Amino acid sequence: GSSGSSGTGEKPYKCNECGKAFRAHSNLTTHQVIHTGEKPSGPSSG
Ligand SMILES: [Zn+2]
Repeated sequence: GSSGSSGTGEKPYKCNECGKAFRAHSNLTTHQVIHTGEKPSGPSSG
């Protein structure tokens, strides 16, 4: 049998909208584009 695995946090960014995983932050934000909400700035206005 085998044993031994180190858990590192190299990919702290993980898009929880489509199912992806990046390394840097700039990459995530640039990908968040497609996942743009509807008028985020301000209240719900509903
Ligand atoms: Zn995504």
